[PDB]
Amino acid sequence: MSEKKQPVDEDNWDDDNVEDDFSNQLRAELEKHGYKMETS
Amino acid sequence: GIISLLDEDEPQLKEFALHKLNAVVNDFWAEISESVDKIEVLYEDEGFRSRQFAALVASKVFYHLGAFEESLNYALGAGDL
Amino acid sequence: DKKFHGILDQGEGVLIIFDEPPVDKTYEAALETIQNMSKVVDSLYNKAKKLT
Amino acid sequence: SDVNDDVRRAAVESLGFILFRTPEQCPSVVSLLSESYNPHVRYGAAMALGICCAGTGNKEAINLLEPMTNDPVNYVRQGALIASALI
Amino acid sequence: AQWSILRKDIPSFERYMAQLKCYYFDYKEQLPESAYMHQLLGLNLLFLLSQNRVAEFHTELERLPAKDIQTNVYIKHPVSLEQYLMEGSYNKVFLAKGNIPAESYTFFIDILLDTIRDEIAGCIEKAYEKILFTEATRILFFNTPKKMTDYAKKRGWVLGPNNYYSFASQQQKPEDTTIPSTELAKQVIEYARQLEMIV
Amino acid sequence: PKNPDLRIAQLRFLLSLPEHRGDAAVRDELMAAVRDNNMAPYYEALCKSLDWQIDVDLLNKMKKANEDELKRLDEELEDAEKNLGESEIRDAMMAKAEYLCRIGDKEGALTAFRKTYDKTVALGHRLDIVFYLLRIGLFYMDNDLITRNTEKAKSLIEEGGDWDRRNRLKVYQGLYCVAIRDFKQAAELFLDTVSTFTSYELMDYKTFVTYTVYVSMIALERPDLREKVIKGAEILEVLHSLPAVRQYLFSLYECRYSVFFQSLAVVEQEMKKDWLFAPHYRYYVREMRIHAYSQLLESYRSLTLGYMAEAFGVGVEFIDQELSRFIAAGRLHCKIDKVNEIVETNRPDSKNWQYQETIKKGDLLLNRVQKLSRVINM
Amino acid sequence: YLSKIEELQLIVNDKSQNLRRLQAQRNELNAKVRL
Amino acid sequence: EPPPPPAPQDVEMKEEAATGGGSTGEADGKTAAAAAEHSQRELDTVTLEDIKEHVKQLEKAVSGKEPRFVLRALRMLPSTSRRLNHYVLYKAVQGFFTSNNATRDFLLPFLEEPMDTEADLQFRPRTGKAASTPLLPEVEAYLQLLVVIFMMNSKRYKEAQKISDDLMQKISTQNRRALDLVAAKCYYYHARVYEFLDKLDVVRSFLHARLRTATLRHDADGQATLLNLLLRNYLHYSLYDQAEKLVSKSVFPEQANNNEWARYLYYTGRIKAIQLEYSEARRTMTNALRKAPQHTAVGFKQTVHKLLIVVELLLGEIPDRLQFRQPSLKRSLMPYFLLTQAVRTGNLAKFNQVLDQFGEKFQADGTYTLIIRLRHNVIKTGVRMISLSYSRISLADIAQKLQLDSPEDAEFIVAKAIRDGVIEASINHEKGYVQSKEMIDIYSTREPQLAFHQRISFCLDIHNMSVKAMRFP
Amino acid sequence: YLASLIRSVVALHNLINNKIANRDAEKKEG
Amino acid sequence: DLYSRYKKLQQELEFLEVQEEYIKDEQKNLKK
Repeated sequence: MSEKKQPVDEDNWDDDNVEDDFSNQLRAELEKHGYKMETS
Repeated sequence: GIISLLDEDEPQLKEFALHKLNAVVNDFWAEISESVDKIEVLYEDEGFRSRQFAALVASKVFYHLGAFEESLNYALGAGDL
Repeated sequence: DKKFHGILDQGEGVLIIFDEPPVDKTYEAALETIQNMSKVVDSLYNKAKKLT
Repeated sequence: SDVNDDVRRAAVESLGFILFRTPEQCPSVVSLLSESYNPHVRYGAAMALGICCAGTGNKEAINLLEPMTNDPVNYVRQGALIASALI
Repeated sequence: AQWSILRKDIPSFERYMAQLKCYYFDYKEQLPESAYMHQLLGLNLLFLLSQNRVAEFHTELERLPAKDIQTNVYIKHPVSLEQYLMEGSYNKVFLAKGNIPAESYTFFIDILLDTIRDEIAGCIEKAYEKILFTEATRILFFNTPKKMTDYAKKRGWVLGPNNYYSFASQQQKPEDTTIPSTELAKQVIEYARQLEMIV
Repeated sequence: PKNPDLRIAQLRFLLSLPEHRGDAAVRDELMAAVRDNNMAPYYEALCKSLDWQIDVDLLNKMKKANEDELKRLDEELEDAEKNLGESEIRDAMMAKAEYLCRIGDKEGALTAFRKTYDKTVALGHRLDIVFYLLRIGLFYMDNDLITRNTEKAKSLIEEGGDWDRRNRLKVYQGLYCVAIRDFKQAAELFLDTVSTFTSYELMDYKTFVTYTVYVSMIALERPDLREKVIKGAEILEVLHSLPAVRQYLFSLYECRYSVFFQSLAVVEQEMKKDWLFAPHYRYYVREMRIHAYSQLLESYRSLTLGYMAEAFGVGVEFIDQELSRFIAAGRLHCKIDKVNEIVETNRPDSKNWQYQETIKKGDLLLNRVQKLSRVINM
Repeated sequence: YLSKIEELQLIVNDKSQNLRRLQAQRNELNAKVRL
Repeated sequence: EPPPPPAPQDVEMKEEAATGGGSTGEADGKTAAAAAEHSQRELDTVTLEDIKEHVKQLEKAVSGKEPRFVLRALRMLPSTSRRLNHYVLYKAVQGFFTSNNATRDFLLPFLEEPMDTEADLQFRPRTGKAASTPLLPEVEAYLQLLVVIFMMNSKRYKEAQKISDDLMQKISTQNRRALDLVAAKCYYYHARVYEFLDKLDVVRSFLHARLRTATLRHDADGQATLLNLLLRNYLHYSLYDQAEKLVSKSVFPEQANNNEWARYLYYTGRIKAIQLEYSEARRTMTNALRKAPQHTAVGFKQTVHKLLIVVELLLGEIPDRLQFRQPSLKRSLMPYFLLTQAVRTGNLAKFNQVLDQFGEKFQADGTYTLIIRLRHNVIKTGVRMISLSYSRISLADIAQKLQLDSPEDAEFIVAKAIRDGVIEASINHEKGYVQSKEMIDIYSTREPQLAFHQRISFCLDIHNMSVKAMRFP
Repeated sequence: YLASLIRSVVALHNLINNKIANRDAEKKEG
Repeated sequence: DLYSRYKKLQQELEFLEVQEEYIKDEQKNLKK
């Protein structure tokens, strides 16, 4: 055999793909896009 | 596939092909299961010589599948071979 | 904000208020089974422990 | 299946009558018949090991005769001891 | 094989092709190289694609996988064409027909035209509301044969002038009134047999 | 300790969000570096912030103050080894040695943690230790030690009963919860706002009132929402000080459309500047607006995003991809539409949606015991 | 083989006898309950 | 060294003491086809042998067990247990006596020594143990040069244990099944000897011929161990042999070790990956995924999950996979975190940047049929997300918002979406309206009360599995 | 509904003591 | 052996299926 080389050397696993979009993008999302109503 | 080749009206292709059957029978147990009807027709063809051998390797492949009783009836109607 | 089950219908008139409050069948059963899975977890250490 | 217990008692008396030639079958399952509700099927269950095997001295059948003469009911203990006199 | 398609003998064609698959399935790979060695797999890929055998398409992509990517644009082009049948269909068929310099593949992409025309005969009427005559003129080519007439009447529907309604479908709102209420408690009968076999 | 150098870890959070500048680094980096024999607040931000030109007359007079402090440690524990008291060495040296953890690095693990942990039986000194793994979980912003002080703490959660400090265990376990996405336990563990008036580990108690209202505004269903943040008597003063905070609850409870986003703009302007919340200002505030569209979209059924977009400001396409990512986000079931434009809500989970989780568990966990059930023979 | 393997796959039926010992175990069950 | 002598002296005699001394009680336990209580214990300690010290990992003096135990392989009158006790006292040939190495040189007449000595009195686990345990714990030397045929010769005397197994002792041995356990393991060593440089041409017709002697008459675990071999060689070896299964599909009567049944359902579900039967594959590969929880901490559960979830990505939709994050997985980037990120986005440039950028690792995938409908899974994820979001959507929105260049291309994607039953859309083909809509009657009128024969058919199946489980004691 | 919920709980009845008493009687037989 | 071996175990097999069939009626009567 089972080893042959290797003995010498509701959680996040659920969310990480949408939480990637909660990891790089849209930090102040409706707080600049929420500011589109009055800044524009 | 090499069993579908047998649309030639000369039976010596079928003896060449049974010479292939006992040769490469050690890998090709599946194709005769789709070629049961060819073993039925070539078995029920009287003057065609390879009806007894069709009962032999039909007993081999139905032995392989689990039709040991049709292997048995072919073993009856398989002759001295 | 408040409520009396006066659900909005623009084209009825009665603005139909209706409900079926006693459905405690699935309520009490689901509340039991949630605890039941915790009881089976409470059995899992006995099961996986007694064998090997 | 019957409610009348004397025909049940004769019914477990039949086993030594039909199975004396190969008698070594009965006590392994008439031992299970010894756990009946009544001293009728306990009684003929205490009889069947004896009248099945009495020509022999089967130590296992004797070993089943001892709790049958360790019964609460008295005459089934008696029948266990008479069948023990047979064995 | 070229004579079997010259005479249109398809079982002896794919049977001799199965022989050639047994000649590359020949247990000695150490064979001299025939000039048709890859586009015979292009022939097998194409008619095997046209006869709608997709597990044969995957053991086609699996019996010799690694050489199918780079060499033989007659292998890369029917599988990217299979990506075109997957997405972007009815847009690249005749454009792909504009690129076969090895003229043996038009014969089987006419069979691919047959599996085009039955899907026109199932995918523009009786799944929509109405299409006008000019869309059946575009996708149903030659603009009025008795072929697009044969398809419009092949649906079991009579055409209007300058229109093809896709009506007269999905009637009565079917319900199956009490039949599952019968037969599912007929299932509960042998569920009571499952109370019976257990004591 | 606690609060000055804790506030210097708040100045490490001032190193955190303005990264493009090195002046607000060096100003109170220097001002924090010159006071109270603080070798570490210029040592780790010597490693992280701007370096030092020299430190001879700058800060090696403060390693000289560390030398005087250290040589009176070498007075103190030798004066305490003659004495036989309450382990005078580890007490009179636990004071200046927790102060050594204030001076330099984590050597207050060995000369704080086990130094009074191996001695005492009362939870005061060990609770000062727990508070110090908290504050070093504010210096380094730990994952380990702010769990390991709960680990040492639960050894004395088993016995106790106290008003202020054990509710402060509830507080800082609350900050551990809402340091990551764990929300209701921080609010409920803060909810006894009375007993935490003033101890020398607090910041402004009014800012504690702000923090419990920021974590308590959601995980509090509308009867409990008005029952706590509105019907609370003693809370009304400590939110009456800051009017925009008082306005924020009153703007959300009013259920308008634009003051959701004016008010939400105010809470955005707060929710950058909060340590162990600045990694978490996305899901908190879409949690705000998913609470807003949840409480607002249920009652109407003849709803239209024209009538929404009139009072939001502009929401013709500005909430289009927003609510499309919200319905498409897995929650907020309504029906966004083409210009037919009718929004259609869903069930209250009385009948249909309830009929799922029984087989969601009876497949999964019952299938785990299907496998352990198949561990009988082989 | 003729009967020299029929007797062997016939010996395999003692596994079916073990199920009968489970059965006489079931009749031993509840006999003392009814008693 | 002084620490190298005592340890194999201890654990080695603890192995054959219970192995021979307990297997004596197993075959003398005249009906033992399921007990085998030191056979499977012994194989559990042989999986421990490959981790630990072997028969003699050339343990720094002479490697002397091999010139010790297979000499006088004779189970006579029970003073031959004192011959093995002489083989305990002679373990100081390394320590006391003249050290004489006989590994790889005299091991072939040592393989002749179970035949050179007297009659094996019907305890073949010792002799086939002596046909496996010499050289298969020497696979770990990894030179595989002229000792391929040596280890193979030890498997030829294992084939002599097949001759003495199913060609001798014609009255109900029931060690035949334990020798199918050991024989199957050294068939995996036929893989670990043949398949390093060749293919198992002997065990093609001897795969089917060992299957032939292990078909019905005394078959136990040879069925799906030889079918694990049948299933596992014939994936790297060319296919259609899984269609050679399809005319003669025979699976276990009762499931084996849950590792074996787990990995077996992983193998045949991994065939249904390339067979593109997406319905059964998600539940048998889910079953196979959850059913093997024991693995080495550097992986093989990330191998089983990695090569598991590819067609699950190709279902058209997928959940966000598993639920137990692994960082060595994160170092190896095996199941493509970034590519499934490109799946749940409707992105194409970074998507084909993952495709083109990582093709050396797409070699380690070896399943390039992923991309040919996985770009299609990007566009169907887009139309499924937008169509699932909006009540009505039109080609003016989606047909050029997703840059499909034309109305009719989106009408072809919705043609395949209604063809897949995904959307209840409609298209007015007159002005260019996708006059899409959403169907009604989501209530529990009919559909869950129809589903409760699947829920409760499931429940009665677990009732009867609990009853049959109760039938064992 | 009563068959679905309740008979699923009937499975939940049989399974627990059936497994526990099963492997008690199984691996505690020797 | 050989001939006597399935001349014992066949009769044991028939007897075992017979009273093995009887057990279900035993346990059925116990419930009544």
